[PDB]
Amino acid sequence: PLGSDGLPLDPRDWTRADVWKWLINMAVSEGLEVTAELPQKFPMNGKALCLMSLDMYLCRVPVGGKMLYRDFRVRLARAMSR
Amino acid sequence: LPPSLPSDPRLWSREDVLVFLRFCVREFDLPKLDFDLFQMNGKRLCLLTRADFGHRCPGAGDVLHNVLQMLIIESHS
Repeated sequence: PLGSDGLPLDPRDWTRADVWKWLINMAVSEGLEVTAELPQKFPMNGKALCLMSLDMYLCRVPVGGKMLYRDFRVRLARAMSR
Repeated sequence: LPPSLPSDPRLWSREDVLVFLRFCVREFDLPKLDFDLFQMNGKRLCLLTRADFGHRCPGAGDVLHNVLQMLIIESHS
């Protein structure tokens, strides 16, 4: 079950590939430079992202990291509504 | 994770430590891990600082560290 964007509706089903596509989409959405290094900061899947605190996002992306955290939480929240 | 592994990570053998890491690489879809950097028993694995893990697993060391720390908390809770 995928969303409009090609990404599975439940973030917990995200592979590393999905995580990277989500990061690229977030960069485009937020007007951040689309770079190969952004996804390299997140070599993991959705299960791993669930364990990440805001602090761990900011550590990787100080400029924009909170929007990533915020967006992932929203996706996870609605998903848990199962 | 594997039921063969003892609940308290601090009691893991070297091979238990490797099983845990291999399981983590799969479960979290991490890039190939350099196991030469993790030839140690549970006692020492559990003493690695977040920065230590970071050096041995760039990009996901902090996640692994937190998971391990959580397993310890859990062995008690």
